[PDB]
Amino acid sequence: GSLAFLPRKRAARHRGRVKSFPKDDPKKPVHLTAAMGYKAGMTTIVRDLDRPGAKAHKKEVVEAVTIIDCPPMVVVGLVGYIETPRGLRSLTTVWAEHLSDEVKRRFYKNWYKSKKKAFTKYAKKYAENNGASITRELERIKKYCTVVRVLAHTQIRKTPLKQKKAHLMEIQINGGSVADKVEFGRSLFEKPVTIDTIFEKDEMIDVIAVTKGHGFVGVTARWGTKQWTVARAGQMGYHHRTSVNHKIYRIGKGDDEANASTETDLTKKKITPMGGFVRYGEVNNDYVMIKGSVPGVKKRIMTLRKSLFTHTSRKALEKVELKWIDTSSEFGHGAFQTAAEKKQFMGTLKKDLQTS
Amino acid sequence: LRTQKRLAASVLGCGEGKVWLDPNEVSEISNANSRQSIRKLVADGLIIKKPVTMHSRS
Amino acid sequence: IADVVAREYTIHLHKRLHGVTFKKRAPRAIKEIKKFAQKAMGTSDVRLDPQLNKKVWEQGIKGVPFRIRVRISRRRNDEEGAKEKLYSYVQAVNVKNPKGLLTSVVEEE
RNA sequence: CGAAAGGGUCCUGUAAGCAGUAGAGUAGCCUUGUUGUUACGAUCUGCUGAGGGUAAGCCCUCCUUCGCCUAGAUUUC
RNA sequence: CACUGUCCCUAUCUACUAUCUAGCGAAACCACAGCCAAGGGAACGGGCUUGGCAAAAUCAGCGGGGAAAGAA
RNA sequence: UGAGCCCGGGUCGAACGGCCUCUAGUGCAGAUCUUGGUGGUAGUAGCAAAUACUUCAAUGAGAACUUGAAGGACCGAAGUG
RNA sequence: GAGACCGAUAGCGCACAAGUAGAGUGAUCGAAAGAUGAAAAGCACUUUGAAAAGAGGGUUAAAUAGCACGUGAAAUUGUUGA
Repeated sequence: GSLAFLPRKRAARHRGRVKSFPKDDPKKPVHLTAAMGYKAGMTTIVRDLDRPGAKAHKKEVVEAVTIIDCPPMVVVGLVGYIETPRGLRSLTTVWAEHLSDEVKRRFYKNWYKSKKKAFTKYAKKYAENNGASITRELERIKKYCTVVRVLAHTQIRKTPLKQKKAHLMEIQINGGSVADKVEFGRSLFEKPVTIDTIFEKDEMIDVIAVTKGHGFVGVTARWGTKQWTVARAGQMGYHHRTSVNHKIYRIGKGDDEANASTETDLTKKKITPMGGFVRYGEVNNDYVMIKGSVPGVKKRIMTLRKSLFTHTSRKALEKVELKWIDTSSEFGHGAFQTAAEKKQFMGTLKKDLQTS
Repeated sequence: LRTQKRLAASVLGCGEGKVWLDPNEVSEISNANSRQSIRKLVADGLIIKKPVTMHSRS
Repeated sequence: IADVVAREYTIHLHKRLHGVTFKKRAPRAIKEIKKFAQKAMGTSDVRLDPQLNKKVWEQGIKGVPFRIRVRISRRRNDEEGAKEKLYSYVQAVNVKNPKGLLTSVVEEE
């Protein structure tokens, strides 16, 4: 196997970290650089290809795409960083008032019996003098910090998971003076940010998650055979992987009610498969359609971030046009996209006649 | 009640698989230690010999 | 809310005996019924009817029915210095089909 | 939150029973049968894409029903 | 001439173990010990030199070391 | 100097020592020593095959492997008689 | 009748219900094992426990002599103290 992923141990945290934000220049406009979502599953699409030089040019190609459910992240914080000879140091974290109970669940291991007193005194310094402690801490970021980040969390009630604990993550602001991005961060407090605003269609993005765990296995499957370099048994899976150059094929709204409808098939249907996603449920929010395979199991939190470098391929500058999206049953050999055309194909059944 | 199961087999002339003891009268069976005390409980209905199993030839 | 209450339930043993070794399904179904009445009535002292044990073992050791329908009766254990003050008795009931039947409380009167 | 139920989605392939001289064939009645009757009867057809199963690592629940819940032990600046 | 996991190239399923618990419960073996590298004339280190280093207590795998020709 | 000698404190209960000579089965770390006892290994290796057990009640301080009854299996007259 | 002998791993294999127990088809081979106290006065009675036993109380000069019994080393072990 590769010696680059040599410490084949379990990932230290379930969420998995970005480890590198894009290099920042002040001439760019102010923008965020990452987001979070939940893995729903995969489907099948047909894309009308426009690849000059390809054998499938101006033809129909069937591709596998991955659906990531993206409820709108809520911005709750702002973290400033300074440059050091020892590295990079966090100087000041500024939160907001009216923190939701979802992110408050994150700072507790037993929420059901706690007194829920987190950030109770922090809510009082917003009205202590006039907010002097809050404004002082922001001015400390403006005059001393070299780059600032945004604390945003996802909501689990919009997602069909039995979890109630939100996922809290730091997202870097790029493209501007430190004064400009701080005024973004304070203005963005208590506000939902959609995936329509962070990313866009036809864009390579970077996907970060923890892979599927397989427990203790031997050298037959852990290494792929017939000190560190010697193939030895141990843990396979639950490793942190950063994947590169995955195209955003679609960004659904969730309100639209015709998410799986294209300009060529005029069927008013959504992205959720007929019968539901297996072991996930229904996607009722914004979703991101990612081409190809993507790490992590279903229901797992997905971290999407911008590409670090300017792209060097025509695959990134390709406009994607979808002809149709599969919506048939994941639970078997489904030959029906919607409920309506199954009853149209089948005809009247016995239970339908007895009920009516 | 192993002694009573063995003695009832000799009194009734069958095997121990056909001797049936009353589940609700275990205290009365326990006091029966003679072949005359068991012959009491056979007549009273507390110890009963089961019939032959059905062996339908049809 | 009463200590003495009798209700009738349906146990989906098909989902509780999925993938089990064939020679342990009838013994495990007994333990899953005991685990069912312990959770549904809060009583660790659970007694099963001998005729309920007949219903479980009706089709052999590997032929437990998918759905059994029973009545669980919480009664007061009087005894003399008992470890627990309540117990649940479980009996199989006679129905045409153990499907489509909701959980219901049966009135003694 | 849990157990059932309902609906959905899949898997198999048309349940038990009832009925039609469609029905090869097997037999009793009286007498010539050119259209004689009376019973049983494999098989076929219909009720019946019915019936069964369905999360155990599938999905949803409009008062779908029933139940549970501010437990109790230890440790800590 | 026909088939075949022999192989390309491997995947999957079952039972008993391996795992954990209750009870019961040995033996082999044992100077003292167990991280490496260079040097330690007698091609001989594990204890010396001088470097790399070096942080309690533990649970599972392994197949390396703690083993080996003798010279006409 | 040393092999050793002497005293204090605790335990214990019936005999013992200094000095000069006499006498010997007289001084131990080794003998893959002899006999006896005790460790680490170690609460570790392990506690098989003969398909298989389950429910209620009784006895009892205590019941998977004790009994009664009821289910599920077996020997199958060349028997597990 | 005695000894410049030995003193329970010694002295006969045997200080003891020792040529016993045990082993071998058999000829034969063949152990280990002494000591409360002057006197059993060898715990009356009470209490906990199913019992074994434990705690009070008592016997004795001594239970730091409980018939796992005089004195009670070392290996090895436990608790407390550093």
